[PDB]
Amino acid sequence: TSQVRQNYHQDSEAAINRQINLELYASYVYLSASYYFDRDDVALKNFAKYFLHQSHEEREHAEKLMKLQNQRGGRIFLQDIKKPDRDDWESGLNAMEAALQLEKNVNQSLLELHALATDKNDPHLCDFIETHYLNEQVKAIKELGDHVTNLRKMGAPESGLAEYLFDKHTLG
Amino acid sequence: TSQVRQNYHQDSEAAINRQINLELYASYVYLSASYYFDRDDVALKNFAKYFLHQSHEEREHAEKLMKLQNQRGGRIFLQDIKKPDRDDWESGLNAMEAALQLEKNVNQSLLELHALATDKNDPHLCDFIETHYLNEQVKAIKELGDHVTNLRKMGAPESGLAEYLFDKHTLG
Amino acid sequence: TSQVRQNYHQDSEAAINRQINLELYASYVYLSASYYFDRDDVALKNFAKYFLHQSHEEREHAEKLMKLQNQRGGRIFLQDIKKPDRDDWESGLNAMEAALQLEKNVNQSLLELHALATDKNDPHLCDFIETHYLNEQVKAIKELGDHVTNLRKMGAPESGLAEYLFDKHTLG
Amino acid sequence: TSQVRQNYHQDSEAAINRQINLELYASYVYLSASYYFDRDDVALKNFAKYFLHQSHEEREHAEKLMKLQNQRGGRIFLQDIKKPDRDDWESGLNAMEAALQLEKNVNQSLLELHALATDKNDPHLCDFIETHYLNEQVKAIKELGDHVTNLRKMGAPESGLAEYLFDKHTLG
Ligand SMILES: [Mg+2]
Ligand SMILES: [Mg+2]
Ligand SMILES: [Mg+2]
Ligand SMILES: [Mg+2]
Ligand SMILES: [Mg+2]
Ligand SMILES: [Mg+2]
Ligand SMILES: [Mg+2]
Ligand SMILES: [Mg+2]
Ligand SMILES: [Mg+2]
Ligand SMILES: [Mg+2]
Ligand SMILES: [Mg+2]
Ligand SMILES: [Mg+2]
Ligand SMILES: [Mg+2]
Ligand code: NA
Ligand code: NA
Ligand code: NA
Ligand code: NA
Ligand code: NA
Ligand code: NA
Ligand code: NA
Ligand code: NA
Ligand code: NA
Ligand code: NA
Ligand code: NA
Ligand code: NA
Ligand code: NA
Ligand code: NA
Ligand code: NA
Ligand code: NA
Ligand SMILES: [Pd+2]
Ligand SMILES: [Pd+2]
Ligand SMILES: [Pd+2]
Ligand SMILES: [Pd+2]
Ligand SMILES: [Pd+2]
Repeated sequence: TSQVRQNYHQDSEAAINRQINLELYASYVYLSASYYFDRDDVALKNFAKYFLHQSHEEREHAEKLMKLQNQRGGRIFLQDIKKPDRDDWESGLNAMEAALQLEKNVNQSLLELHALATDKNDPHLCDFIETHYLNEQVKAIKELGDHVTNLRKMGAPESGLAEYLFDKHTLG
Repeated sequence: TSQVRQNYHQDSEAAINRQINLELYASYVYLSASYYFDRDDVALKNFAKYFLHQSHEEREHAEKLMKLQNQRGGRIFLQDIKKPDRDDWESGLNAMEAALQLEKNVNQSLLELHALATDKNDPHLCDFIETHYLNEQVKAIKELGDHVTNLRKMGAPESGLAEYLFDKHTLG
Repeated sequence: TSQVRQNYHQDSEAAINRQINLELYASYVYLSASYYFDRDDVALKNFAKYFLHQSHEEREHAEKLMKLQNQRGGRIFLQDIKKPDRDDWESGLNAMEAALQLEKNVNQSLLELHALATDKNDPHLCDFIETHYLNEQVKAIKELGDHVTNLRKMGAPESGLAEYLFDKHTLG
Repeated sequence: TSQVRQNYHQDSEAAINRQINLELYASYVYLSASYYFDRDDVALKNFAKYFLHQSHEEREHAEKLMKLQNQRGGRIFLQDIKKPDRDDWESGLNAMEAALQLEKNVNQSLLELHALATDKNDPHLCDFIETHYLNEQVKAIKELGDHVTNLRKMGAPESGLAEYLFDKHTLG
């Protein structure tokens, strides 16, 4: 047993390793989406910048969970980072819709993690999830919902003018 | 009844007074350890500085609980601050190991306090403990574990050179 | 065919996608090594910082290859990022030796990539590899060789004092 | 024989004179396109500014090749600069498509020049072409491809609103 370990359930330790993988997976999805918009036949540079920034944020999310695992005396076990579900993201609207679904899936995993921490009476882990993850997810989901709404109302994806102007005025 | 008191159980009030005493006791333990390293036959000035800083932090922890007691309309009842369990702390490694055990004991008391606040449906007290105490304890326990590990790997306590160099490079 | 594509062989396009995966894999290896040294029973913070910096550099290497793929009109195809070969990296010396082998493996892949670009008469791709990758690898391999040599001469891994002092004086 | 000449084939000397003419021709094409957009019945000032900047860059490309010819001991022989193939460039999209084709034609000439320098074992000339010309062409072709894509997706050339807004938001 680690000399620092206290009130840290083996199920919580395992769930944190699963969350680390999911954050790394989300980083990879956003990296894929970013360079789709860097293609010469897509060419929306602020969509590319937006998703690249999101990718780097997810890597930070993963590193903070790795730090937490060691802080509590658990042991990090890494797994393969699966490739994203699409190679071609179709349009600015479709990528925003995919990102919305991704962030809701990550949120559901964090809510299940919080339920486990609550069931195992781990208030430090509960506070960690609430402080660093839950409102971040609520803000991300709201922002992506806003983006999807605007793109739809502007006429995307059929209007290439809509995605061009959204790229300039909202993401620029 | 205090005019400010609301949703503050008498058991919580009593548990806060017990925690105040424990924080003051921890301040006293660290004060004792600090001046052990100021002895002419020990003479590790950065161990002394490190433990003195920890002593002053524990006094701040106690004062914040005294403030909380009054904020919620409870009444502070102080008890004797017991002297530390050792007069002679033996070595830098032994003192670090004692500090690790002390911080884990304080953490266990805070976890029992949080369980009580949860059982009495006191979300303000739960948040107070989480925000100001629980991660502070996790960070302190991790730091002390790190220190113990390094001292052991360097050859302490048998190597006086190890404790000298740790004093200079980690605590300096 | 992409409207920008010129003198860019399909074999080169495929080899660039394989190199993207290898750079991402190297980023993951270094991330794993970094947080091993953040464990409370290892506790070498400058080893952790050094490998984390290397991890972020490899992600930059991968992103630059993704940019190149799009610049030349190829299409990015991502694959799973395999988990590193170790969960436990044993010691500072063993991790440095693993990093040395990793960087030599990445270098060999880049040399095979340059041979392909030479065979397909792609001077832009040759120059890209030479300018941004080949000397970076030579410098990384030399630095890691230097680190391995010093750790061995100091008495690592058996001397925990050696790894402690190397952490402070070379990586700090 | 020039006192500075060393490892500089007469075929390379001739090919450099041909490249000088092609760079000057490209400068002239871009100058023509620039002032088309300055016409009162076209009136897209940022298209005009963009192509004028490209024109001045091509003149710099030509001057650097003239410097190289003298550095290596070859002798500059100038030829007529042919007028561009169009007087009327039709639209912003059509001019961008013409510029894309021009830059790909210049790139093909540079690749043939590099093949000659490789065949004559002239590594200084190879490095000169790679360092100062080949990535410049790849970046120019990618940028023009991006511009063509955006104009097409926005509805150009039939939408005068598309070219107006592209002039303001991408070229402004
Ligand atoms: Mg995340
Ligand atoms: Mg698969
Ligand atoms: Mg918050
Ligand atoms: Mg305290
Ligand atoms: Mg007594
Ligand atoms: Mg907090
Ligand atoms: Mg690399
Ligand atoms: Mg496997
Ligand atoms: Mg070469
Ligand atoms: Mg170089
Ligand atoms: Mg040119
Ligand atoms: Mg004529
Ligand atoms: Mg260059
Ligand atoms: Na435990
Ligand atoms: Na357990
Ligand atoms: Na937040
Ligand atoms: Na908020
Ligand atoms: Na009450
Ligand atoms: Na009560
Ligand atoms: Na804290
Ligand atoms: Na923390
Ligand atoms: Na090609
Ligand atoms: Na091909
Ligand atoms: Na370099
Ligand atoms: Na060098
Ligand atoms: Na010669
Ligand atoms: Na000759
Ligand atoms: Na360049
Ligand atoms: Na570039
Ligand atoms: Pd359980
Ligand atoms: Pd009660
Ligand atoms: Pd030293
Ligand atoms: Pd071939
Ligand atoms: Pd010849």
